[PDB]
Amino acid sequence: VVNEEVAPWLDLVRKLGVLAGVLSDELPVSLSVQVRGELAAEEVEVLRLSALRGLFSAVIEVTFVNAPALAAERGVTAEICKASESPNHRSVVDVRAVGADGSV
Amino acid sequence: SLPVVLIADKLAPSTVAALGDQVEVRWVDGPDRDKLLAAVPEADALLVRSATTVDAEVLAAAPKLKIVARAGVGLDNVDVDAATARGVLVVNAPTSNIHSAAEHALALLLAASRQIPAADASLREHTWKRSSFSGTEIFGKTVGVVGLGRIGQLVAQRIAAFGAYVVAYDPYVSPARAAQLGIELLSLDDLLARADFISVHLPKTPETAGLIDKEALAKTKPGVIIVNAARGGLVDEAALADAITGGHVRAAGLDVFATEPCTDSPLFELAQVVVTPHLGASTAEAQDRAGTDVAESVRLALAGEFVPDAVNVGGGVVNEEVAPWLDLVRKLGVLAGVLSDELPVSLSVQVRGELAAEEVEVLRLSALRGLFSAVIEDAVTFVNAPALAAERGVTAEICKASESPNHRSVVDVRAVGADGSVVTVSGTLYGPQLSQKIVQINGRHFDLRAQGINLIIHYVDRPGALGKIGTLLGTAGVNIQAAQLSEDAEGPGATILLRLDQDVPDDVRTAIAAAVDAYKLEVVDLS
Amino acid sequence: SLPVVLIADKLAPSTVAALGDQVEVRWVDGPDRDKLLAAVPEADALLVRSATTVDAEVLAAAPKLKIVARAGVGLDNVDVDAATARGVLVVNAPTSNIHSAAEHALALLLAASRQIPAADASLREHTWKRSSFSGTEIFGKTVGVVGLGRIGQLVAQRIAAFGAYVVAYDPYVSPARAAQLGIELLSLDDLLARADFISVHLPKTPETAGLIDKEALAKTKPGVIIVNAARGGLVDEAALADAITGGHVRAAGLDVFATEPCTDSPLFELAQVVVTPHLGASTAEAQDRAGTDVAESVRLALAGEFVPDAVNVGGGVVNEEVAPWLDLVRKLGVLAGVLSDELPVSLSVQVRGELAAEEVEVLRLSALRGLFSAVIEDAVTFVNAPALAAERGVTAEICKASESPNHRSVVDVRAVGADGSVVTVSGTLYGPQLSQKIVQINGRHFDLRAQGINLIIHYVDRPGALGKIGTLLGTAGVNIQAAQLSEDAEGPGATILLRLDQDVPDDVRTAIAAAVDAYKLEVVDLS
Repeated sequence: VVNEEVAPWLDLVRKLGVLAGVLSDELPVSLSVQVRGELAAEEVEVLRLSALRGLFSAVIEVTFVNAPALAAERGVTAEICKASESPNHRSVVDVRAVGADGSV
Repeated sequence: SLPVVLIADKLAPSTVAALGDQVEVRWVDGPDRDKLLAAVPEADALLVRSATTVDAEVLAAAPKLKIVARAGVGLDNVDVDAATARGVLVVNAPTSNIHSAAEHALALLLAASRQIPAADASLREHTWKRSSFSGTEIFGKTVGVVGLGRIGQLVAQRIAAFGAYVVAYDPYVSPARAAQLGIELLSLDDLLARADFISVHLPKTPETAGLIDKEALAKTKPGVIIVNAARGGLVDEAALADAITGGHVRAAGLDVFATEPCTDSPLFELAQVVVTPHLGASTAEAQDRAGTDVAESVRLALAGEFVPDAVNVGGGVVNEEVAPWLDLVRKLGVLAGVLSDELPVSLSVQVRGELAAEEVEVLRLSALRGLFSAVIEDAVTFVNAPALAAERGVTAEICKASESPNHRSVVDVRAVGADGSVVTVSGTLYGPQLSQKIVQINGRHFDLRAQGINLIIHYVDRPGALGKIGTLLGTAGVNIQAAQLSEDAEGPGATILLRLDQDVPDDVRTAIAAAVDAYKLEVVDLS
Repeated sequence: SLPVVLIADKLAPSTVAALGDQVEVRWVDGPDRDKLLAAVPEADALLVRSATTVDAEVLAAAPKLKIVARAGVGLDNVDVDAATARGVLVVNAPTSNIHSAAEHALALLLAASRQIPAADASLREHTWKRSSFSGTEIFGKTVGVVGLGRIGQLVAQRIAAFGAYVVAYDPYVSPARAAQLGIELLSLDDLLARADFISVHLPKTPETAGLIDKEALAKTKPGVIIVNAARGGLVDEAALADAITGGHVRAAGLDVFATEPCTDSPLFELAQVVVTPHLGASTAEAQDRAGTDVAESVRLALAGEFVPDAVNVGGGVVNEEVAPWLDLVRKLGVLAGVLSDELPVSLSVQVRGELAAEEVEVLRLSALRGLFSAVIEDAVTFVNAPALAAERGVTAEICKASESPNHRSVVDVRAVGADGSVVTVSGTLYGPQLSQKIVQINGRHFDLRAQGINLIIHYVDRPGALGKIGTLLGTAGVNIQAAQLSEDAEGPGATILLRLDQDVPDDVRTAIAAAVDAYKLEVVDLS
């Protein structure tokens, strides 16, 4: 069960992955999803899947158990972090894409 | 161990008797630097007039100083920033000169209408030139009061008993307050057109400086008598001389000069202009009151009580959590006032989220300080809310809510109009540096630095408007640092706010207004 | 010799501990007449709840009585006229039930939306009829508050946290006050059209009685739930039943009845109508507060201090010179309110001539009492000005002047609008009988009894207007006792005021308005 607090973020975090991908010059070698604030008390694994899926749609002609194997075979490692501490927003999700050349 | 109150200028023990028997009062020759610096280390309070300068050197040398009290209205001789910087409460006596100044304005108006000095001079030269003089009668005439603060109000009251009709210009008094005074509020242009006498009662702010220039003088009624016992320069000195010489304004009275000491004004060569060396408060009664006022402020302050006449913030007065919010909230007040069509009758300050757990009454005062900046002089930070409410007709309240919708803390300033309309502006602070951010205006959200010159436009012609505006601005050489724009949720309108690196010349503002068919165009400096 | 405080109803010593140790507190069985009458001769103060009747007999029997205090809101059991007649201060606890009443309105709204009683009954009959019920959700809905006094304000605050949008109807709250509350002020018609829920919070005055009749019920939204925990009859009981039965209003909640005790209402035969036997204040907390409130009022009163919660005037409270002016000035407030386009933001009371030498602050309260009569219940004479200002947004001031232009004394009431417009009405007293006279309205002078039914018309079509009006009135059978009329000094308008022997039917008012092309037509009873 995706928690009621988490469900509404799925689509947002997908769009963040879309954005991070299109805004990346090269295909990223890594994707990092950082959950901060109140949301960080929830189960948010599924937000990593959403990001990745946003990342890859913005690049490839993509489902939820599809994307981790697609990511692997495109050499994109993912990562998810959770921290209660958010400096401004009550809850915020950051999607970070790093390219082969070290660009962010 | 009795607290030490050091008096560094000429204030009599009797003048300062409001201090209890619970203090040790000492005197020093303040103007003598060596004496002062030797006496101040032991001082818990320092009272001063105008002759002693309370700079950083003095403050650094006074390790237990809790209050600097200036027995007067001006704060030129006190570095209020340094005092705040070291947690020292600064106080003045803000209403101590009001009757003496009002009376002096009237003195100058009568002295000019009836040529008292010249006449006195003729008799002083042992001749009788009665046939030469011709005065002007006040009864039945219209008197324009430019600025309706406390003093302008007293002048209107006194002049009204002469049978004069009183009109006033002051965008910073509510219409209901003016109506309670029985005074008709007018545009400046209309006051100029109507007034047989003009008395100026503005503070000096760049909003105010040289307000009555040649353009203005030319709109007045032929035969006007004009008095300025307010601030040097409110009436352009050279333009006055021109208008006096040309005959259009019959007479004037001045107590204050663009720069003083003033000994070389051309106005001094004109008989029809009565002049006095800044005497408006030169009265035993006003100097005594300045002292007894400030003696009471110092008592309250030493009694850990609340100090209405405070000018700044110093001491426990404010938490570390709250302190950084003061300046942001001041800027929200400025903004809510600029975005308003007319003076709101009140400000509602809503404090939401984490900040709501704090003691935040001072934030209500910040908002008001911001709203009224155009009639407040820079040094002052705090203003007396009850006095503001009674004098100008505007109030403020604070409301707290546990929840802030988005940011962990937000402050919303609601400026409410007499007709029940509302203008809302919000800010937060966040980050290691606690940068001040404007985050909402009237239901539109964004994130813009609360700083610099900001241009705000409400307008109706939408397509290509961004291009038109940015192109006009950039042709004028104006850099656009940041921007926020959105089409109204309901209606034909749209709005945009831009941070610029400089002000916008009037012609270009006119061009922009024309280009996008603006109904509101404002430029506000949030620094 | 310690002052005697007699408690004649069930108030605990602890409830009344706010009385000092400087009084002797005794108890009596108030409802027992013999006991009461035997105990009261020694009483300096008398506290009572609802069970003891404080009539003239009681008062005549209590020669040193200074205060009658009612621990509650109603004054039905006290003859306030007789008490005033004998110089006895009467006090109540005017805000003691506000939270319990607000909570009960909410209780009734929820109980009706979710059919709590019926549902509880089904389970009480040992059956499970879950499928039968269908409730109504408050979130996102519009809630109409009819009357925005203190309690209506609390209800709006509580209901707003349910995510409901709040609108209100109250001609007696300023637009700026409503905007500070974040509430949209509406015409009654517009509230009716928009509201999914209606909560009534009016006082009972003939301005108010049966406000929501069949005509009104028919304007509401299909599916409305309507609550009245205010006053019996505000919503027409039979019209409600009709609308409930017909289905148009889904549910209702009532705590009060056109007449109570009520045991036979048809509404009691309707499941979709939740009913409670006037329980709004039936709370230990509200009864305790009523007591501690009134215990403090009695302390202040015995301390020769000022009694905010006073309901009338008694004792030194007012000079013999001033006393007769109270009722005149109340009538000036009524008049200034009627002649105003909307609620003034303030009243300026000017006292001029001989009366100016008197202590006349109470006159400021009279004016306000008059202005607000439509939302004040008859027994009350004094109202709490600070509370009125905070609750409804209207203030009053007094100004004195030595000179009255014509009469030896005159009082002018200036009603000032938020836009700075002003309505002025003046009266005097003179003569062996001190007859009350209205002597000015808006710069027009005359001499008319301040009494009876007065019709006031501002109108634009002038020639033969006197004939048209007097002919319509006299065809309706209406006698015209006195009259004052004049053509405006500037403009096409004219005005007339007439004292009539009866009210004017609506159709004839419509006819008169039509006949002279009126822009304002009002009928006010000044008795």
